[PDB]
Amino acid sequence: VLVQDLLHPTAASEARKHKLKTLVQSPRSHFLDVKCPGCLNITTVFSHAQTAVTCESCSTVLCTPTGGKAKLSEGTSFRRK
Amino acid sequence: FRPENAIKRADELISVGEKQAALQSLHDFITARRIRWATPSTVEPVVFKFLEIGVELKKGKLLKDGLHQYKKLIQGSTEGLVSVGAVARKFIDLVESKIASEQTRADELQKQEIDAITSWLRFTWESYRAVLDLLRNNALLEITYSGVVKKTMHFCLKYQRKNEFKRLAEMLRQHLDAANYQQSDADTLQRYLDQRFQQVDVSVKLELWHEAYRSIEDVFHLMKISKRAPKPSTLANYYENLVKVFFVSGDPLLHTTAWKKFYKLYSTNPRATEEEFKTYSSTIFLSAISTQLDEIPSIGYDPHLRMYRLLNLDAKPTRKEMLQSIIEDESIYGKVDEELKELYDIIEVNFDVDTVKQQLENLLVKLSSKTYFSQYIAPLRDVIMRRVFVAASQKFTTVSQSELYKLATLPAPLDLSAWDIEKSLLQAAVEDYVSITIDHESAKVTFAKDP
Amino acid sequence: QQSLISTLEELLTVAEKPYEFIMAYLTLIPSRFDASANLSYQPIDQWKSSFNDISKLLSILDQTIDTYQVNEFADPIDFIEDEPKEDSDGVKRILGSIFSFVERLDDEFMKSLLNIDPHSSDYLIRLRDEQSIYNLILRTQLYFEATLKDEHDLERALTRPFVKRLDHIYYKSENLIKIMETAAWNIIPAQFKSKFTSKDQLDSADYVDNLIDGLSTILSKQNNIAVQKRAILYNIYYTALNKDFQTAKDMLLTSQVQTNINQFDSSLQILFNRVVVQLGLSAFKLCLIEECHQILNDLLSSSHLREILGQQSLHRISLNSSNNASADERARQCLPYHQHINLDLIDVVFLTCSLLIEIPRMTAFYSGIKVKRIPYSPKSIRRSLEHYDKLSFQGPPETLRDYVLFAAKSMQKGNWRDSVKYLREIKSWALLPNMETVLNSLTERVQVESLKTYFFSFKRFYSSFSVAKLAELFDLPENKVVEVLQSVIAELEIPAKLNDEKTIFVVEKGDEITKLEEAMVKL
RNA sequence: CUCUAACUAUAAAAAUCUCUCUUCUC
RNA sequence: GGUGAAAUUCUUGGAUUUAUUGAAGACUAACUACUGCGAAAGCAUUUGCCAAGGACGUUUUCAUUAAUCAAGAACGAAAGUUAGGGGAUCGAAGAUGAUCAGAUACCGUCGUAGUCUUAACCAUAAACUAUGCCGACUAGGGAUCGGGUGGUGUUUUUCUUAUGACCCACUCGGCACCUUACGAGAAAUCAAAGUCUUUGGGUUCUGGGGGGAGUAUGGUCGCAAGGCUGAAACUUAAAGGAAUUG
Ligand SMILES: [Mg+2]
Ligand SMILES: [Mg+2]
Ligand SMILES: [Mg+2]
Ligand SMILES: [Mg+2]
Ligand SMILES: [Mg+2]
Ligand SMILES: [Mg+2]
Ligand SMILES: [Mg+2]
Ligand SMILES: [Mg+2]
Ligand SMILES: [Mg+2]
Ligand SMILES: [Mg+2]
Ligand SMILES: [Mg+2]
Ligand SMILES: [Mg+2]
Ligand SMILES: [Mg+2]
Ligand SMILES: [Mg+2]
Ligand SMILES: [Mg+2]
Ligand SMILES: [Zn+2]
Repeated sequence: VLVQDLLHPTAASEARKHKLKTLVQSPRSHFLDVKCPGCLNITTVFSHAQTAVTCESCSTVLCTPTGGKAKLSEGTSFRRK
Repeated sequence: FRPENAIKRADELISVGEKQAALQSLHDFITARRIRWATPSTVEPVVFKFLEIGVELKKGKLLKDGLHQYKKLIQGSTEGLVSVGAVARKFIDLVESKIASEQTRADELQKQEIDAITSWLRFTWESYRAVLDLLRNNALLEITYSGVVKKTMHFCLKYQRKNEFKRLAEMLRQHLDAANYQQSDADTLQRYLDQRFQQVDVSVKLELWHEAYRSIEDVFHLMKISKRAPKPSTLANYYENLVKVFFVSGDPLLHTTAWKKFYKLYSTNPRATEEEFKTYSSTIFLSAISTQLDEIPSIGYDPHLRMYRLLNLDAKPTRKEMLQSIIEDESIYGKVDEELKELYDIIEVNFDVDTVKQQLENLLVKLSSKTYFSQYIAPLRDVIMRRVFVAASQKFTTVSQSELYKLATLPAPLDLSAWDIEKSLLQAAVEDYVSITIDHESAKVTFAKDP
Repeated sequence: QQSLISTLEELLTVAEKPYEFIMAYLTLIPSRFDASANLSYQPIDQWKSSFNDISKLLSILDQTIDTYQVNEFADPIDFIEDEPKEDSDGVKRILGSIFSFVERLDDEFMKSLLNIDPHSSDYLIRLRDEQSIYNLILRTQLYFEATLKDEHDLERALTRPFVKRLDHIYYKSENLIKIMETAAWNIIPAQFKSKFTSKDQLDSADYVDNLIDGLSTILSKQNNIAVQKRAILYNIYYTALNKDFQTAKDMLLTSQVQTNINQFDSSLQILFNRVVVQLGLSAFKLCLIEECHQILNDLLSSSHLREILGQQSLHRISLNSSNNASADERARQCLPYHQHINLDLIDVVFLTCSLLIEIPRMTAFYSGIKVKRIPYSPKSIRRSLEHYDKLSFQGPPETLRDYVLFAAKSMQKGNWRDSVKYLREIKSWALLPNMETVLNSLTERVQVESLKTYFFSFKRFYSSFSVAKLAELFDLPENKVVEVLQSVIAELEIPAKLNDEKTIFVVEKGDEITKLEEAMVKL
């Protein structure tokens, strides 16, 4: 300490800190393209989804409410994007 | 707690219906911390009940876990280690009795088929493997490994599986590596050696040729690395098995040397009969004659040099040197029957084909008068045939085929076809002793090597 | 869950109306499945009870056909609806249920059979229950073909039972498939609505192939392409099993389904693997050596034949990788024991192919001729021969590979009797549907390849050797010998005086040293 | 470079107090 | 019984104990901690219902809606006052038997109102962390509570995944803690009681030596107890704070 570069924190240190405390207030969340085990369609979901997201194709609720991220349904496949 | 109350509660759990509760309860008794403080030898029969319901159940890895914890509770002195070794030998005996029970169920099932045992065999074999892996790096266990080895060896005898031997051998190899990894018992090495002898004895007890030879090569490595010379009592049949291997495995000189060693081991045992000595000497002598000549330095590296690492020798002699060494010996040479010696003197020195074949007609049926000619015919027959080839090459070059066809035609117990004659000559030429020109316009053969 | 299941059974007993029965089952059967959804395999008696009350559901609907969902005047139900509230139509949002029950049963059954010992009697009784599963598949197909009327909706809701009719039929012979169909149609005394009218005649032989080809034809019309590739692979499966190999090769060339298969899930690749090895085996049945050589040069080029084909237990797969996530993945794609094709047969077929293609050519390579032999076939028999040449043991055979290598070494030496004796000793040939003719063709081809390798081996120490005597001692027609010799002389142009009026060679000219001397004299 | 076991068992009553307070500078 | 010792008091109508039961109201032991909730008072058997709240998560929504706040309001320990209900325990008053010079006090026994409730007054407490609230910054260390993060983590076990419980590295918020001064203080001490003579973040409310005295008087709320508001005449050189040595 006593000499840093607040412009250029270590990226490991940068993600180490909490959001809202970084250099730029960035979100930790992300968006996942999830496919149901039944239908091959792609449905986008917010990572910390609040409501019980349902695929409009079929009543195959993919993610259940939780304090943190919604829990998936054991059969779907998610892609980070 | 108390072993008797533990047996009572396991019995109660037998009664109500849940045997896994009996298994868990017996695990609780054996694996408790107080077994570390209390004397493990006094509390033996809880482990026995653990064994009984484990045989009733299908949980062999939990058996391993309970046994390993019961070792871990007593790791200072020998009393508790002998106690756990006894309970382990009892476990091996009881699961072998279970294997016999599965065998009789299989026999009844076969009779019903006329009128999955593999599951229980896999379970019991994995129990054997868990027992073996558990008992590594521990020193004072001595009779324990002997009992486990004997009953596991019975297990390998009863059923035929070749992959089980591979698994067992590689796991013993890793165990010896671990034993080297954690080096006051000088009987451990001999214990592994005796396990190997039992492996060989059973592997040759039933329809195997490579399993026993692999165990035998490991036995040779164990002798040479270690100090003590194995038991002559078991080494006799061990070299009998080793001879059983050398029938088509390759070099016949190793067969001759090993059969000489069997003769040497049979020279002092209480069961000694002199006509058996005559027959054994005759067998050795005919096998030695059957050995194929090797007088030419090969091209590059013949990969038949790794075999002589089985009979303590490295230098490469020829067949003539080996038979001269046999002549130099006493035990063999004073007991060979005289007719075989006569036929030998006919074969090598002054091998004139006409007189050799005539004396073969004289002495081959008499050579079959005693039950010894059936041992080695094919390589000896090929030797006499190659001898006909080489003598014909020496004698004359310009000649037609049919003269060779009838001058190479052999008596009843060593005879072959005409195409067999030609093919043998061809492959003796492939060895590149003397090249030949074989024309068929008038069916002529001419031996042409420019001197 | 168990108390809720018992409560729903109690309410079913208390219930009286068929619609109430169906709603209670719709609330109960998935509750039971969820109570048995975490397990690998379900209790046999409980799973059979679920099967039985699912069949009860289907039978009660058969008693209440098209009435519990009132007619097209109002396709959604009309009378009491406020209580369950889940009534929007009667087309697919409620009808799309029973096949889901059937397929959940089928998935649990497949996981169970992969998790059961194939050699046990419980596996066989589970196969006897699989018979009933297929009968339920047929009953559900009948009911669903009865329900939906519009051809688009009928196709979308009835191509899946066509896939099911494929999935549990394609492997067995036509006779047992006919027996299965007849038994299923007997188990249903009354219901009859089908696109294909099977009940009318069960006395012909070109009927199972016709039915499966009709299934594929009807399946090819819907939008889903992966299902269409699945159907064409099943057509290849059936044809290479029963019909012939020429038709399978022709429709393979017609469909060209090769480039869209790996981008998709692993089941498509698994079925491709099985059908390709099956067609290679069938081509070997019809005596197509080089053809199945070209065929099996895809799966056996790589070292692994366990994952790619999918034929395996779980202990033998739990040691290659040591993580839990793939222990449920490296084993989920496992294949039923009532579907397996012997790995021993595949291996011995490929090894025989290598023996028949390589050993004469490798002899010609060693003799000194280098004009044609460019390639190096991956994982051939030459590498096994070299590895055997690298070791200290040269004794009796141990496995199928050892027997094949010893047949190859007898092939190289100059005889053919030891190779055919080992092939007859090779006991991986007990599963050939055609025994006598393929064995005779293999014997004749062993003879001819031995004669060719003898032509290659000895032309230097010989100046003249017989040809008809070789034919008599090698059991080959003399004209066939001379035709093979002309083929060899075309392939290599060996310097040798060959004649038929003489049957005697004049060979002593020179293999390659004279040609190099000639080229050096040239310039 | 391996750890978390001991322990005791007392009380009654006793209030009050007259002065006299005085420097640090070498 | 009861005590330091004793007496009062109950007891052959058999007290004390020994068992079963049953009644009443009481409280919720041990779990119980430098741990949790709430604005503070305060809150501890179980279960259901009723509504509520903090913190955390949020690529959700509005866009200054914010802070403290005279005036006004709601809660507000215990005791107290009405009235009705209950009435065990324990105990102001009283009755007692001791101690002592006296003891109508402390110890000892009985015993009224209260102690518990149901609606209404009372609004005071050392209602204390004797530290007003909202902000930003500043030093090292650990655990702990609530949430959420990532583990090729461990046992779990239901074969295996799923949970749960743990281990690690976190992070946000909460009660706190330890070490230190390089800051303060007069010090005791404080991680705020620092960022204050190098004196300015926004804000309410209090004090000007001690007594007289929270007393006099007038209001004001209360039935009453009393609470809030609130002096002066006059009297003194101290009272007081922290530490040092005896
Ligand atoms: Mg006085
Ligand atoms: Mg009494
Ligand atoms: Mg409690
Ligand atoms: Mg708590
Ligand atoms: Mg106010
Ligand atoms: Mg009160
Ligand atoms: Mg008194
Ligand atoms: Mg009093
Ligand atoms: Mg009192
Ligand atoms: Mg009292
Ligand atoms: Mg006050
Ligand atoms: Mg004042
Ligand atoms: Mg005052
Ligand atoms: Mg007043
Ligand atoms: Mg003071
Ligand atoms: Zn879906």
